[PDB]
Amino acid sequence: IEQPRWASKDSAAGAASTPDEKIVLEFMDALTSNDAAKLIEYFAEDTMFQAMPLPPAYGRDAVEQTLAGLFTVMSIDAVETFHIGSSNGLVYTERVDVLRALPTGKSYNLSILGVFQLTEGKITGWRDYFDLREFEEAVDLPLRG
Amino acid sequence: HHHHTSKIEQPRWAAGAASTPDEKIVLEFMDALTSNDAAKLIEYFAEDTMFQAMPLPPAYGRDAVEQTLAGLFTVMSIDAVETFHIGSSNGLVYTERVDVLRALPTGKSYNLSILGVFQLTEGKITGWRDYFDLREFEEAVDLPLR
Ligand code: NA
Ligand code: NA
Repeated sequence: IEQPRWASKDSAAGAASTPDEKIVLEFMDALTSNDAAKLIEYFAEDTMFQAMPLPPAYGRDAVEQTLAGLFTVMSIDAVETFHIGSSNGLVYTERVDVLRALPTGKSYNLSILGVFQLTEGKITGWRDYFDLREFEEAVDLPLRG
Repeated sequence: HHHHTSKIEQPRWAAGAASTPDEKIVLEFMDALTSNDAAKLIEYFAEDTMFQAMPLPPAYGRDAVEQTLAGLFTVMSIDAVETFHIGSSNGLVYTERVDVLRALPTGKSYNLSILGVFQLTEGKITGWRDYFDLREFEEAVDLPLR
C-alpha cells in the first residue's frame, strides 16, 4: 500500500504511542484473519460496532455476528494504517483496507477513517467512516439495496 | 447550534471540547463553516495545503481548495455542525461530528455523519479530509454530487 500524497511526514504519525494505540494496531493486523471469533476477544461486553453506511450493532453478540456476516462475502486482505492518534479514550485511525469480494474476486483499496473507544484495554466502540458506493461499484458487490 | 429549524439527535454511542491549541483552532473552523464563505474560510489554510471530501477528488494548494469549497457552497449550505468527539496526536486533529447539510437546488436537508482529520502546521490547516458516505446524502436531498 502506497503512502498517499496528503500523508503526514511526521515519522511517528503512523506509530502507536500509548498502550491503547498499540492494541488498536494489533487489532488492525488481526483484521486480516476474517475471523469474527478471533476479533471478538478485543471487545468488551458493553460495546458497539458500525460501518457507518450500514446499520449499527450494539452488544458483543451483535458485533460478532455483524462482523461474521461481512466476512461471509468479503475478505480483508491487508490494512495499512497511515495515521494513528488518540485523546480521552478514543483512538483514531486513517487507513486503507484492501477488501476483496468473494463472489466476484475483485479487490479495492478503500480509504477509511475510524474511531475506537477503549476502556480497560477492551473495545467498547468501533466506527469506520468511508464511502460504501465506491466499494460496491469497484468490486461489483452491493451491500446496501 | 443557533439554527432552530435544525435538530441533531444525540447518538447512542456518544469529550467534544478542545484540549490543545490545535483543537481549539479546528473547533473555531467548525463554527466558521456555517458562514458558507470560501473567501473567509480560506484564511484558516496554509499555502501548502489540501482538502478532500473523500468521496470526491482532492484539491491541492490554497487556490484549488478555495475554488473547491466555493463550488460546494453554490449548491449546499452547512446549517450546523456538532462535534461529539475531538482528539489530536502528531499534529493531526480528529473530529467525530454531524453536519446538517441543506441542498440549495432542492431545499432538502440531511444530517451527515462525518469523521474528519485536520493536519495543522503553526496554527494553519495543511490538510482537511472528511470521511462520510456520499450516496445516503445524495438520496436524502435529491442532489447527485459526483
Ligand atoms: Na502516532
Ligand atoms: Na492526544
